[PDB]
Parts: sequence; structure tokens; C-alpha cells
Amino acid sequence: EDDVEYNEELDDAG
Amino acid sequence: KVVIEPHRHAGVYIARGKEDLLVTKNMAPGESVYGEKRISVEEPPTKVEYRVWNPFRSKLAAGIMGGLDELFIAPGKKVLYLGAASGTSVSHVSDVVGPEGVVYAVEFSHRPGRELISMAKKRPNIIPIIEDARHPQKYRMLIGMVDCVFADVAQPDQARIIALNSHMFLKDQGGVVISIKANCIDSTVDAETVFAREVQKLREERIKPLEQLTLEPYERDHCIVVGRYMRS
Amino acid sequence: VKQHLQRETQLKQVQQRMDAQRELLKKGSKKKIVDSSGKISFKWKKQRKR
Amino acid sequence: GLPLRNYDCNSGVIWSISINDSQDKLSVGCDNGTVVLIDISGGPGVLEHDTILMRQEARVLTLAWKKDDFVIGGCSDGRIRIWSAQKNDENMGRLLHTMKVDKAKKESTLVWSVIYLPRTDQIASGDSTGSIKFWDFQFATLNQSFKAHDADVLCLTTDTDNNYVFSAGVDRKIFQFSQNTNKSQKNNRWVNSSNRLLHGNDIRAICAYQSKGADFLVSGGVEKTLVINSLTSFSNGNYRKMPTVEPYSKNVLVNKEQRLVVSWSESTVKIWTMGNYKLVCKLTLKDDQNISTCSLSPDGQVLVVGRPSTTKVFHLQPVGNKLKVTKLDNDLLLRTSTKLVKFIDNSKIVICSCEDDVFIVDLPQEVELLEVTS
Amino acid sequence: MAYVLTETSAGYALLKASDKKIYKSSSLIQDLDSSDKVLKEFKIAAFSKFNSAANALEEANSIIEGKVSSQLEKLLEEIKKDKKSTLIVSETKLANAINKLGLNFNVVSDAVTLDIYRAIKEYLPELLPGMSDNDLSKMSLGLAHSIGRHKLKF
Amino acid sequence: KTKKRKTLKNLRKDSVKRGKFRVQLLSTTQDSKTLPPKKESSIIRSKDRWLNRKALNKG
Amino acid sequence: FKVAHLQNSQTNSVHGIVLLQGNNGWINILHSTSGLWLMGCKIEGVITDFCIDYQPISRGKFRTILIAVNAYGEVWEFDLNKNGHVIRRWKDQGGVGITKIQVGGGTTTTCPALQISKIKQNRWLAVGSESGFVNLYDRNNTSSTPTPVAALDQLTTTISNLQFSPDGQILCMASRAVKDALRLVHLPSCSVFSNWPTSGTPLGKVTSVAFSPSGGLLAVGNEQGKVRLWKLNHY
Amino acid sequence: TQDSNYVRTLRQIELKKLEKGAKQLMFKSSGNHTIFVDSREKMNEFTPEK
Amino acid sequence: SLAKSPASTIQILGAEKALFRALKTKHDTPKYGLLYHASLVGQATGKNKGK
Amino acid sequence: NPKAFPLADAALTQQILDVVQQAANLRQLKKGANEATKTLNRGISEFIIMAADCEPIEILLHLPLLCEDKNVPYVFVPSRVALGRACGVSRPVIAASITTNDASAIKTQIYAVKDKIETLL
Ligand SMILES: [Mg+2]
Repeated sequence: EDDVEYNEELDDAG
Repeated sequence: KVVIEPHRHAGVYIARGKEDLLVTKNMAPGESVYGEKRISVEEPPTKVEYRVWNPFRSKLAAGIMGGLDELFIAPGKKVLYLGAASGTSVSHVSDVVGPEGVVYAVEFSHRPGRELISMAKKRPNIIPIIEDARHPQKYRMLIGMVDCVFADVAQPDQARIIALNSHMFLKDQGGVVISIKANCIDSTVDAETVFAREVQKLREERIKPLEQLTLEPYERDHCIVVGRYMRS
Repeated sequence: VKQHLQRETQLKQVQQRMDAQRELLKKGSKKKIVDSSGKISFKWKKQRKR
Repeated sequence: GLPLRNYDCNSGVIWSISINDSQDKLSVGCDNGTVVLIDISGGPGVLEHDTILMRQEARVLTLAWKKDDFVIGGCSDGRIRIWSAQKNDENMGRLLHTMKVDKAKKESTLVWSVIYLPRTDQIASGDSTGSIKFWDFQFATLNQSFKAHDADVLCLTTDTDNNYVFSAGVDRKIFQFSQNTNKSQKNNRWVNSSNRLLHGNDIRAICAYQSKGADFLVSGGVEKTLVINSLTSFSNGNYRKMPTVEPYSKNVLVNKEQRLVVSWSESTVKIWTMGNYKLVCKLTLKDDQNISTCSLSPDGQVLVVGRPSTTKVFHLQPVGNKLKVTKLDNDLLLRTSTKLVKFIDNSKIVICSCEDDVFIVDLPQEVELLEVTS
Repeated sequence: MAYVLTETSAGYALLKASDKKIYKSSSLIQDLDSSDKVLKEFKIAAFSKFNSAANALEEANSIIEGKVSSQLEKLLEEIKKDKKSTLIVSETKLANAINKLGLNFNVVSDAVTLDIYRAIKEYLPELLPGMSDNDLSKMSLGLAHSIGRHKLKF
Repeated sequence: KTKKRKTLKNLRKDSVKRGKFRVQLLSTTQDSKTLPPKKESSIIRSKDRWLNRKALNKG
Repeated sequence: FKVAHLQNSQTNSVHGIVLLQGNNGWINILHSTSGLWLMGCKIEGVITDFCIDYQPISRGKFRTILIAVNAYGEVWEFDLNKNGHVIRRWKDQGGVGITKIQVGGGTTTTCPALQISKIKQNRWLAVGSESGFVNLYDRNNTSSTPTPVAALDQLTTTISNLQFSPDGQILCMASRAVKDALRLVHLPSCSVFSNWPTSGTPLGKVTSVAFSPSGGLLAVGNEQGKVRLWKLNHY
Repeated sequence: TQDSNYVRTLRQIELKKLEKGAKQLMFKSSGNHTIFVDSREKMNEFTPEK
Repeated sequence: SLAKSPASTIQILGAEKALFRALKTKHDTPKYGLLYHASLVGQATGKNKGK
Repeated sequence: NPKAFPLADAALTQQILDVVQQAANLRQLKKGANEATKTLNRGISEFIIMAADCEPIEILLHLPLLCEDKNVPYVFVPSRVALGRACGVSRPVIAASITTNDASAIKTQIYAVKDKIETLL
């Protein structure tokens, strides 16, 4: 499912 | 001759030379409270006596060797010493504060206390309050504000003792210095874990930690935590 | 100072073995036990001293 | 629903907790063998260190009280210990007696549970060997031993008059021990009356309650479900198996428009779309606190995630049969506790804070609430 | 009217507080940070100075044991003229002890008052005119030894 | 792949070594108050290992 | 093991029980004839020895009390007629490394009875020890800590046999560690006899002692397999 | 016995000399000195000299 | 400090010079020290004084 | 006997007296208050055992002062007569000490008991 995945902290970092 | 020189924290000196020892200027010249060697050197010239501070005997002295960034004990300040077994360390704390400063030495056990009282006679700036530290409300009269609180009590509930004493007598932005023994609190787990819990406990008691320092090789499983008391 | 420690430790071992010899002199019943490593020790019988 | 007060025991990790009869002191068992008494008589939120009982080398796995005078603790060395906790007595904080259970040969032995029986003045203990032993408290000796279970006895409980002692453990069985008969009471002899198999897996927690209108023996364990029985009619009375998940607070929502199901569990949100069902997106949140509630706008573009600590709103954009996630910043929501959140329209929301301060946000307009009589 | 009983090596001090519920204000820290505010907030009502060390020692023990001394009673009796006054006491035991005396005082000893006592002891030598810090410190040394000799059963 | 996980680990670190001194970050006060402290893994694991030991043959 | 007499008070019938020593403080009691398991008694620590005392109640009635001692010296007393429930606990004053316990002056294994009326209570109790001390208690005169009447210490090795004369006037304490380790104590004087044993008396490694029910005969076994017999002229 | 007395007297002298000597000597500390900073950014930009 | 001393030292408290000379040279040690002036020791005679 | 502190429990006293007897057989035991004091001054005492019933108790109360000074464990056992028989002597013994020796056959038992006394302090 990693194609659709979203991680907040990774997005927060960049 | 030995070249006595300044050190970071005022009131502390290092007798640099062939023998390098931490020393403090003697409040009462001509005697040693626990048999420590005494060094006198002339400066423009007048001779001034200094006492040797043995790290293996005073955990605070082990703190200096470790190189604590900041000490709230300094000349011209009031200090509250909890767990003052005798004059082994209180006398040295009395030296750094100087005649202007005062030291409140708190102790519970009777037999070391009579030793403390005899030492307090030689040092006017030491107010010996042999009393149980768990109940600071008893000896509130004899203590005013204190700029710094030094605690050497080896108890499992010591953090409570510092909180109770700190709330009553410690200045805002005032000082707290704690000496921790891991084995007394929890011998099952390693020393580092025990130190982590104590730091967390102090934070809940409105004390921000600033520094932590293990005292090896002078002592095993011991560390000193230094924090600042923010009431706000 | 380090040399002093070595001298003290050497003296401790000498004093220990001499006491072990003195115990053999004193009254009692004893058996020598020799380990596979070759160390020789004595175990006394469980007899109360009068 | 928040921690009123965190208090550290000044000892090793906690294994067992128990309160005395007068309900003014807590006994806390530790991994390093210590038993700490904490005073709570001060008031709500007040916990003060009272005393440390005599120390020992075995882990304290369980604790029970006899009135307010003695603290009975099961240990990990296969021994039951009685400490004296009575004040004004020279024996305060000392270890009066040590009792030892039969120890398994090829395994360690642990005393998982101990309970005090006021009527017969006995201690009932369960150990890892599957035995239930009844001890005479005054003399600290064994009165009876029952080899009942085939595995560990993890919990014990008793009725109000101590006419029944119920045990349970890994073998999934609940054994009833009875002393109701008059001759049994005179001779003080317990009996392995009966047993029942009701659980699919281990039984970790058991409790008993009786009143003029109630009679419950509630048990639960690894099966993740409650099982209820009647203490008086345990052998023959009916039982109820409660549902595993009973959704009083919904963890899943459905959006009629765009055909979306959203489920949130343990700081992770999954979104599916149905025409056959595809997982369009998963949302992972850093915070440790579990998500309390999630509300989705009628359009489905705006997703609000609420926790007791903070509330975060994330905008969803459908791209390539997948949802793109962006975190819209709204500082007021971030500092706001969100017990319940609902949508007025595609833009406006209502939030009921943990303090019951209801207010409206546009993406605060507080609303008056009638005062409730105490 | 709010009164605060403050104990010192020099004497017993009663402080007359402007706010009857000064112990109910959440800004006590910012209110009592400086001497002028403490001097403004609190005014000396009565001060009994310990005539001798022996009297000081006996008086100190009475505070340790939580008992109201004769000197504290008399100095308390002077403000008895004021009807419906609140007494702020550092200790619960003394607060209970003072309560039993039946004086027309609503005695209060709460955690909030500790700010006031912390503040009162903050600027005590200024708050007591005619007394220097050194002489205040010196008697403490003299009293501190004397109390030690007693309980140590010397 | 793994580097992203390692990068995530790097962000989730509260201490770093500056030579002989280790600076450690302090958590926010609300984090401690809002939620109880984390369980110690070794302690809980010991309980579960025992209840699932081989001798029981739970199978 | 040891064999005693048990009265089933509900039926007033009397029969034999065999008592055994268990793994961890356990004492197992078996029916002498049928072999059935009747009851079990437990003590804390390592069980080291036990002995039986009878206490008559009335005409035709008597109860059996089981006395057990832990190596530390704690002494339990179980009541075998009421399902082996404890009735008393006390400590042997100054006891450590206890090895044996025995009663005398009444019925016992050495001086069994022939009918119900012959059952008599024991007035003496002796507790041995590894160090050789023998503490003697006057059972006739209760507390959690009783004081021993005397502390016999003539022997120096572990006490291995403690036997009373049928009348309870002589206590024969012997040790199986060293040769000639037998002594006879007179009661209630608690003074050891001096004329006998002598240097020349043959005893060897004394390992078994037995007093005849009558005639005052004393039989002493030794490691060599020789049972030497003496007669006490007084009886 | 006299030998044990003689050997011991030397040992006690050696111990007393050592403890006097060690008090003269100073011993470099070897221990961790943890610093505490409230912000993550302060942790990253920390430098001992500053 | 005297209380924390064992009985042997108190016996020979006042004769360190003879004692500590004797120990180093492998000779017999004194047996009276300062207690020789005690009344009880004076009453004794012969070898009993040492006992 | 409130001065006697800390006082071992029944379970611990049995274990201590077991080690004391094994030490005595190997002649690793110093018996009596005076000998126990001398070992402390020599720092060869592994730990100190004391009897609480000793009357007057003060005659052995000096040993705690030395032990705490020298960081040596100490513990009280209830009965002095039990201690004397445990040591292997015919008289009451109020204090006894286990001599330090790292080559002994009972090193493991002595250390195990030493840990318990340390915790009990
Ligand atoms: Mg022969």
C-alpha cells in the first residue's frame, strides 16, 4: 500500500 | 613555591605545582576540620592558608573535577546543605561562600550532629540545623531565603525532600544541586535508568535540570544533577 | 604510591598463608583436599570446640 | 479522562497495586522486591510517600491487605510473605513470617495471586504449578492444598461472606471452592466443588460483586471479551458472553458523496473507496495519543482528526484514483482538546472540548450551555 | 482583615494585610516580588522581641511542637479588638493550635499562603526597621546552637 | 527504502554526542501530564514469555 | 517414619497410622493397615525430625499430637484428630541446626501402651542439634517462647539418637560421628552419670539405641554390626 | 605467632603510607557530562565552545 | 575513640614504645601498659598480674 | 531492643547462620566482639554478624560506627545462643565476622548473603 501512504512527520521534515 | 591560582567558580583555587590539588581559602586558619593538609602562600606579601579538598571524601569536590559548567555556590551567597553528615564537606562549602555568605547545614542523626556542632563553633557563617529534612516546616524559623540548595541525602524519597525544601526557602530562579546514588533507589536496573527517573521527577516539581555529571572514578554509580528552580 | 600498593598486596598474601599454617598447628582434626589445579587446602571436621 | 496526577514510587517498576480496607493507603509492589506504602488520605490528586517495608530479593507479583495492619505479598521466589504495616508498633515495616509453596522441579515457581479471607482468617494463594493453597494466617501454615489447574493460577476472588473462592488461569477454567456447609464451617475445610470451561483463552482478571439486587462473577482475559456468571449459582446458573467490540464510540465513518469509508485506530487513518473496494489513502500521525474521533466534511475534502491533546485538520484532494493529503494549519484547533467534533457544512465545525466548552469554528464563537444542578 | 503570623529569631511578627483574601489571589508572585509592594501590602501590627536567649529557646520549641506560647498568646490578644479578622498561618498545626484558643480569628493555612510567607521572608530585614541582616543572622547562629544543645540531650 | 526508515530514526532521537558531552532534549511538560509513562519492555516481555513458555505446550 | 495410635473420635475406634517425612516440610500420614492417605501436615523450611505425643481426654478418649521441628528450631504442634490443624507454635531457645526431637515420660514408640487406659502424657521433651547441644524442656509446665530447663553439651558432634527410659528418668543421647559418643542423663536433675560410660566400655560408633519396655535393658548398636546389651540393676 | 605479628605490622604501615599518598594525588575525572536543552534546534546547533 | 578500641589495645595503651619496638624485632611484647597502676593489678602477684 | 537495627527476619537468619557454620569449619570466622573490631581496623572483614539479645546491648554498638565508616555490611540476628552454637563454640557469642578471602571454597555463598544484607540496609 506504500504507493498511497502518507507520513506526517516525514512530510513535516520534508 | 606552590603557585595558587584562580578557578572558574569563585572561592575555589588550584594549588598548581608539583602537587596539583583543589583547595579553598580557610575561614578558620590554623586547624584542619578533618585532618586535611593545609597550604599557605604569600601574596602582595601576606600569607593566607588554604585547605585541601579531597574529591574522594566530598561528592561536591568530585563534581568540580568532573567540570560542572555552573555552580550556584559562590562567595556572598546563602546555601542550604541537606544531609550534612559532618564538616567534611560543609566546612569547604563554608569557605567558598565567605564571611558574607552563610551555610544552613541540615542533619538528622544525633552522633554525626555533635560532630557538626563542634565544627560550627569554629565557623561563624555555619548555622547548624540538625533536624529531620523530611519536615522542613519544623526548622523554618532559622532559615531565610537560600540562593542554592545542595542535597547529599541518600534516601529513596529524596526528590520529595528537595521539593519541600525548595518550595519554602529557595529563591525564584534559585539554585538546586543534587547528589544521586543509584544503588539506594534501585539496584535492579543500571545507574543510567535511575538517573533518568530522578531528572523527570524534578521537572514535575517545577525544577528545570541544567546539567548531569557522573562522578567516576571518585565514586561508582553516582552522579550530580544541577537544575534551576523556576516557580513560574 | 603504586609501588606501595604492590608491597601491601604482597604482604597481605604472605600474612594470609602464615595464618593458614598457624591453623594447622592448633588442635583439631583435619583432612587435606587437593584440587585438580593442585591447590592444597584443609577442611576440618564438624566438632564443637570445648 | 486525563491523568490527574503522576506519582513515582521511588523504587523499581510496579507489578501489583492494592488498597487497604479503610481506603487511605496504597500498597505498591516493585520489581526489586520492595513494597511501598503511599498515602492518599490527603485528598483527590494527593499522593505522598508514607513508608518502605522490609526489603527482599524476590519480585513482588501480588499484594493483599488484612484490614489496615498487615500486607500480604506473593513473590517470584515461590514464597508468600507477611509484612506488618500497623503503626504505633515496634514491628512496623518488618517481615513477620515467610511461607513457601511447592516448587516445580524443572521450572521456576511464582505466586501470581494472593487474597485474604476475613471470615476464616486464611490466605488463599495461587502459584504457577496450578495449585490453590489455603494458609492459616496466625500461625503461617498450610491448612489445605488443591492441585486443581493444569497451568498457572493468575487470579483469585472471593464472595462477600467468603463462602466461595473462585480461581482462574491459563487453563481457561474457573474453579469454585466452597465452604458453605455448616460442618465445613465448623471444621474449616474448603472443597473443590466444581469447575467450568467458558473462555477460549487465558483468564487474567476476575472480580466478584454481591448486593441485595446483584450477583456477578465477571472474568476476562486474552480472548478480549467479558464473561459474567452468578456467584451463588455458578455451577448451574446461566452465563453471558459480552460482545468483543461494542461500538459506543464509532471508529469508522462513511461519506455518502464519493463513496468513502474512513477508519481510525491507534493514530492511523485508512480511507477506502467503493464503486470492488480500493484503499485510496492511509494517514499516519506522529503523536502517541490515540485518535479520539474523526469527522469528515460533507464534501469529503476536509478531514478533522481530534485527540484529547490536539486537533489536526487535513485537506484531501482526489488525484489519480488516490487522495493527496495536506495539513491545513489552524493554531486554535492545535491547542484545543476535541472530545466530539461535527460538521455544520463544508466549512464550519463544532467542537466539544474536554471541559465541555462548545464553540464554532469557520476554518471561537462560544455557545451558552445550561448549568446542571449538582 | 487579613493577618499573617510570621516567626523570626528576633521575635514574633504580625503583619496586617490589606486584602482580606490575599491568600486567594493567583498573582501573589507578581504582587509580592519587591520590597515596596510587600511593605505596601503588609504592615507591622505587633512585634514581640525575645528578651533573652533562654526565652527565645523556650519560645522556639513551642513553635516546633506546634504549641501556642504565652508570648504569642499575649501578642495575639492585642489584635483581638478587631472583629472578624482572618489569620494566615504558615503551619497547619499552629493553625489548629491557634484555632482552639477561640480567638475571633478565621485561621487559614493553605498552599497559596506559602507565596506570602516566601515573600515575607524574602525581604524580612527590610520589613523589620532597626534590624540589620547580619544581626538577624547572628542571633540565628546563637539560637541555632542553643536549640541543638537541648534536643541532643546535651 | 531502509534509508528512509533510518532517516525517520534520526529524527526520532532525543540525544546526540558532542564529543565527550551528550546533549539530550527534554520533552514537553504536557506530554508527561497528558498521558501516562511508557511501559518498560523487558518487564512486560518477561510476563508474556512465561505465560507462553514452551512447557505449557499451548500449541 | 514412625508409627503411632489415632482415635477416630466420631466412632471411638482406634487404629494405627504411619507417619512419613516429605520433601519440603511435608508430613504424610497413612493408615497402617489399609494404606490409605488420611491427612498431611506442612511446615516451613526443611523438616528435620518429628515425634508423637498422646494427651488423654477422658475415660477411653485420647488425642494424638504431632510435634515437628524445622532446622532453624521452630517447633510446630499439629492435632491429628481435627484434620491436622495447628494448635501451637514456639521456638527452641538458642536452637540452630536441629537434628532430632523426642518426648518421654509417657507413651511413645519406645514405651508403647497395651490398652487405652495406659495412655499417658509425656512430661519431657529433648531437642538435639548438630553442634551437640541438647535442650531439655519440661512439657508439664504455655508460651510462644519457653525456657529450657537445662542445656546439655557434653557431646561435641551431631546428636543422632535421643531416647528416654520407659519411666522417663534417663535420657540416652548418642552421636554417630565419633566413637564412644554415648551419654546417659539423669532426670529431673539433668546431671550426667560419671561412673558409666568409661574409657574401657565398648561402644564403637554408636548408631542405634533401644530401651526395653521392662527390665531396664539397654541395647546399643554400632557400625561394626555388634549389638551390645546392658542391664540397669535398679529396674 | 611472632612472625605473623611482624609481617602484619609492616602491612599496616604500608596501608597508612598509601592512604596518605593518595590524598596528595589528584585523579582526572572520566565521566559523562550530559547537557539538557529544551529545543531540538538548540540540540543540533549546540557546540561545546559556545 | 577509646570505646571503639578493642580490649587488647586498652590493655597495652600506655606502652606503645615497648610494644612497637618488640613487634618489629620479633621479641615478646609487653602485657601491662597503662593499667599497671590499677588497684586490682596491684593486688595480683607473679604471673597473675598479666592474667 | 529498638537500638538493634536492622534486624534480620527468620528466613534470612537461617541463611546467615548456615554461612557462619561453613565459614567456621574452614577457619574463616573470627568470634567475639573484640576480634570483630580488630578485623574492621584491618579491613579484612567481609561482613559482621551481631546478636540483639546481648545485654547490655551497648557493648557491641560500637561496631556499627566502624562498619558504616568502613562501608562494611552488618546485620543483627535475634539470639546470641544460636549464634554461639552456629559458630562452633560452647559459649554465647555476641558478634562474629567472616574473614575476607577470594580463594575460599564458599566465596559464592558469602557473596550471596552479602548482597541480601546490603539490600536489607
Ligand atoms: Mg579413639
